Amino acid sequence: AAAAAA
Amino acid sequence: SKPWNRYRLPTTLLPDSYNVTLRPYLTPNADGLYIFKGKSIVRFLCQEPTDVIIIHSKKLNYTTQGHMVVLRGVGDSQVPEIDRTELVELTEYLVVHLKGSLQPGHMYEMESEFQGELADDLAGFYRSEYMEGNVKKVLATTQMQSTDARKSFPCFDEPAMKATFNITLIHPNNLTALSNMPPKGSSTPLAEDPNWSVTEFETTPVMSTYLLAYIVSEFQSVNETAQNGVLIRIWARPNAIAEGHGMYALNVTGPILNFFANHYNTSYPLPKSDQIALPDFNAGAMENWGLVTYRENALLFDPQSSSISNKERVVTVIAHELAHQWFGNLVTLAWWNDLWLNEGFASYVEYLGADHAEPTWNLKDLIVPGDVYRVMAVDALASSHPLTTPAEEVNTPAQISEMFDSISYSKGASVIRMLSNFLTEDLFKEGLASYLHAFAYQNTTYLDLWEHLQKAVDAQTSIRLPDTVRAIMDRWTLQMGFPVITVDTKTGNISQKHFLLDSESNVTRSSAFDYLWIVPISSIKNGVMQDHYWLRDVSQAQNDLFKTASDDWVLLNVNVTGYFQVNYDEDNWRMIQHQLQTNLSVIPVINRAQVIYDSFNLATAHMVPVTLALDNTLFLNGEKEYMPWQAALSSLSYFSLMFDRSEVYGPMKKYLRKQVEPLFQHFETLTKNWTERPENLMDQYSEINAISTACSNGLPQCENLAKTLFDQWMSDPENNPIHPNLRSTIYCNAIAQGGQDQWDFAWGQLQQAQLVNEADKLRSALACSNEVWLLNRYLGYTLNPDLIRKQDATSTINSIASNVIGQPLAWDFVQSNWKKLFQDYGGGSFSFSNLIQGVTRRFSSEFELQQLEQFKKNNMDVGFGSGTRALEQALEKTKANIKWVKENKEVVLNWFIEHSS
Ligand SMILES: *[C@@H]1O[C@H](CO)[C@@H](O[C@@H]2O[C@H](CO)[C@@H](O)[C@H](O)[C@H]2NC(C)=O)[C@H](O)[C@H]1NC(C)=O
Ligand SMILES: *[C@@H]1O[C@H](CO)[C@@H](O[C@@H]2O[C@H](CO)[C@@H](O)[C@H](O)[C@H]2NC(C)=O)[C@H](O)[C@H]1NC(C)=O
Ligand SMILES: *[C@@H]1O[C@H](CO)[C@@H](O[C@@H]2O[C@H](CO)[C@@H](O)[C@H](O)[C@H]2NC(C)=O)[C@H](O)[C@H]1NC(C)=O
Ligand SMILES: *[C@@H]1O[C@H](CO)[C@@H](O[C@@H]2O[C@H](CO)[C@@H](O)[C@H](O)[C@H]2NC(C)=O)[C@H](O)[C@H]1NC(C)=O
Ligand SMILES: *[C@@H]1O[C@H](CO)[C@@H](O[C@@H]2O[C@H](CO)[C@@H](O)[C@H](O)[C@H]2NC(C)=O)[C@H](O)[C@H]1NC(C)=O
Ligand SMILES: *[C@@H]1O[C@H](CO)[C@@H](O)[C@H](O)[C@H]1NC(C)=O
Ligand SMILES: *[C@@H]1O[C@H](CO)[C@@H](O)[C@H](O)[C@H]1NC(C)=O
Ligand SMILES: *[C@@H]1O[C@H](CO)[C@@H](O)[C@H](O)[C@H]1NC(C)=O
Ligand SMILES: *[C@@H]1O[C@H](CO)[C@@H](O)[C@H](O)[C@H]1NC(C)=O
Ligand SMILES: *[C@@H]1O[C@H](CO)[C@@H](O)[C@H](O)[C@H]1NC(C)=O
Ligand SMILES: [Zn+2]
Repeated sequence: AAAAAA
Repeated sequence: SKPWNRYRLPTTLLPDSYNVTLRPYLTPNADGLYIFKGKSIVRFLCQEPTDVIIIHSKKLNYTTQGHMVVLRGVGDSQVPEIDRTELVELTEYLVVHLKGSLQPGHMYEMESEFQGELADDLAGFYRSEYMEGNVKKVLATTQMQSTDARKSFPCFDEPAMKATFNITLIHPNNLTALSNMPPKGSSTPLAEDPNWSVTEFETTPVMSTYLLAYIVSEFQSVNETAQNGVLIRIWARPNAIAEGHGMYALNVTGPILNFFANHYNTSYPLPKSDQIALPDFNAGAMENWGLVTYRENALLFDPQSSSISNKERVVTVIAHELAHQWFGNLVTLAWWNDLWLNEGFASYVEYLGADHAEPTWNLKDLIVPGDVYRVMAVDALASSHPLTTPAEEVNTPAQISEMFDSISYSKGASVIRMLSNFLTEDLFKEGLASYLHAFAYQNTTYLDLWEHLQKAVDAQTSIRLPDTVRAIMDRWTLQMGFPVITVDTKTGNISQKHFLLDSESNVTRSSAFDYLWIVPISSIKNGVMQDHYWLRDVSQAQNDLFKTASDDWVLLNVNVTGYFQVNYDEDNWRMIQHQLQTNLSVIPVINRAQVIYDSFNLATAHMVPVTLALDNTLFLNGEKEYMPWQAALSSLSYFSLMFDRSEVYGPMKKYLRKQVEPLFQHFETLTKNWTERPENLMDQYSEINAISTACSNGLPQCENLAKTLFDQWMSDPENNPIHPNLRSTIYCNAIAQGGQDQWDFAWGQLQQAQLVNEADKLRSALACSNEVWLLNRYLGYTLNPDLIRKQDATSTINSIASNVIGQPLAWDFVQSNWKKLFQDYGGGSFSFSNLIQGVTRRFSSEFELQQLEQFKKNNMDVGFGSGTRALEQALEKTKANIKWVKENKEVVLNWFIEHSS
């Protein structure tokens, strides 16, 4: 799902 | 060449509007085949005379009376006779050959009746199976992105060919039907069989095919009506709704939509917003206009079992998808080669929208570790690619799919954020508003946004740029990669060069700019902001902003708003280090992270010694904040991977134990002996990493905490006393310390777990045992569908491999069981590439390289399938590791020895 994790 | 053998549609015919009626059959036929039926009418206008209609169609069978379509004139227009209709599979067309020409300015209606498989393929109109009690449920839903609208009904399936859509669903009467728009009114019985109902929806705005959606299910909703009458609903499985799991999504949606309406200077363009949680939706989320789909773990939240990072995922994913309801859906990029602008834009503003819903969390900072440094790892390779691709090179469905990658999303976000920052947000929002208003319900290229931003720049006198917005952005979009900016603080000389992690790499992609950028450079000197600077398209320049006295220090790229990394002469590094050791709060927290991120990358590229990067971790004993610790841990995991079986490990452990102890002690007091969590997100994250770092490096106080809590849980199984934030560490360490009592208890908890996220933590923690026998017994379970799901087998084997003790066991198991390849590469994928990568990740010696070669020597039948290239990659990675350890071992050992006391 589109967010972007770190 | 015939037009039906070209991948792009003719421009001779443009659609006006569509009626589409779809009817899913959720009971299979005799042979277990699930189908849907449909009927459609498209109204289109002729622009240029043509004797052929070409429209997209994929995996559809036509049952239309006569030819595959019926063709009529609108109003009093005459229509030519059809010669024949044919399907051209390669280019996914239905082709209607006519006996004469259509006439410019005339409108026509084309009617068809068709059917396709309601397959479980996540494509087009498809089915999704899930369990409710002993009962198996099946729902019908859609995924059109990118080129699958055509798999549900015949349409001019390109994003610029927008039209209005009148959707009708025919469905079992006890199920609910949803689409982009609200229902026109109550459903009515289907006359030919009243067990079915007919639900008609209001006409969509002018819109793209890839953004349509329609869903038939038993789902229920939680709702709210915003002040402006916009109805907001979160849809999920009945039992998920009854559990309260849709409440967080509902709480944040209202504020997020309000934020964007203001940010964009544009009203939300629809009468309602539905968001739906689908079990196992592998695409993650899809921004269908007014009906956004999500996988359940992304939309739903269980406060009792979910961690805070879980909450962060929900709010940011929502903000991302809602961002598109304007940028992407209202104003649509004309072609897939500009995907990076749509996804990059949403990938940036998701942090802004989410920050509005959770303003105490400092969420905007997360773009730096989450997108900037993440994508820099792949953009600092010779095999990267520019954000931009010529439109005429993007033609096939496969070429379109390759647009959706890390560069498009994460570099897109980084570059756009950089742009907003150098413009200032106020100015960027002005141009952004102008663009949306000028192009509403139409299509654009990236050049249109730049033009509107330039209009904003030209209408003011404050912000002055060294060139046009387009000329600056061309440097960041037409060539791949990014620069390292190197400063000599004794002279103030500053240089730029294309940064590659591999200092021996040959770049063969040529740049029209010779890999020179136009670079915005903020800086801080002794903790005071300096005037902003632009590096022009030159290799070298000089400015007194970057010249220091030997007691001063300077630091570039404040908050890493610029898409570049920074290096300094050694004396300035030492001054930065001194500052961080004596008063760190003078350097912004993001830059305290930058110093660590950048220096480890520079050491990889041989631009600083590895000991300078390690020196940059020394301040961490006084650091309480999340990001700089995260920087260290991300940069050192490779060190741990290479050295955790060597003499380097004891000293490294001792070093990390010494750095983290004060932080562990800090949180021990702050949390009132672990009884209450820190308030804000960043501090919760810092606590999580602190516990994790402590326990994994053998801090006695952490090990004792893990044992006490897990002992307490085993003596009262129904009341888990471990806060969701701390579960993964506490579970893992307690299992590591313990034996089969702990292991069997956790296995039992895994088998009764209801929630996927809890099950994941247990599966992962079970791999932490230090008993060889338990790990082998666990590996034995991984190939049993009764005990470990298919989709989880490789993850589990991988977790076992990441245990130093499990490494040989998993590697043996994989080699020996490899022939589970003639069983798992035919009915369902089973990610082999990730398994190879995972179990070979450690390999760093010639002997291990030999084993991997010796093993590969089994191409003789079997092969590798999905992971053929993954194996080649493992051989090349092992060689790179071999060489890195040889260059680095001696130096790294002595550093850790010297600094562990
Ligand atoms: C979908 O429904 C809309 C709205 O009811 C139809 O729009 C009408 O179209 C005719 C042209 O045939 C116009 O004269 C009317 O003014 C329209 N009504 C409105 C409210 O706009 C539209 O034609 C339908 N689409 C199709 C393919 O039939
Ligand atoms: C597309 O669907 C609409 C809605 O069903 C059709 O318009 C209706 O036509 C029926 C007659 O069949 C009339 O009762 C109404 O006048 C229409 N309803 C509305 C809301 O306009 C429309 O004719 C269909 N389009 C085509 C090209 O057949
Ligand atoms: C909707 O009606 C359908 C058809 O009666 C129901 O489906 C049946 O449900 C029971 C579960 O109690 C099963 O034993 C049958 O196998 C189901 N039939 C089919 C064809 O799937 C369904 O339970 C009803 N759902 C709702 C929400 O009312
Ligand atoms: C794609 O978008 C362009 C605008 O960027 C559309 O061209 C415009 O059409 C509108 C009608 O809505 C006219 O008012 C404008 O004068 C046109 N402006 C131009 C050409 O710059 C174009 O219609 C769209 N393409 C398709 C197939 O719809
Ligand atoms: C660098 O980032 C920090 C945040 O990490 C910025 O500090 C924020 O500033 C805004 C506006 O003053 C406040 O709303 C926040 O409360 C601040 N957060 C913190 C943690 O102090 C800072 O302004 C940025 N630096 C520059 C030069 O723009
Ligand atoms: C489409 O037709 C082909 C050939 O007649 C058949 O094999 C297939 O099952 C049909 N599919 C559907 C969904 O009707
Ligand atoms: C949703 O908001 C209510 C009211 O502020 C609050 O009580 C509740 O905790 C929120 N739910 C979640 C899961 O955050
Ligand atoms: C757009 O911005 C202008 C200028 O501040 C404001 O007057 C207007 O209300 C805004 N319109 C919307 C829809 O936000
Ligand atoms: C700095 O640049 C000046 C001007 O081009 C040049 O004379 C000098 O050699 C440079 N010095 C260093 C240390 O880079
Ligand atoms: C550290 O720097 C901050 C900002 O200048 C200041 O408030 C504080 O006095 C300093 N503290 C110490 C111990 O030097
Ligand atoms: Zn997106």
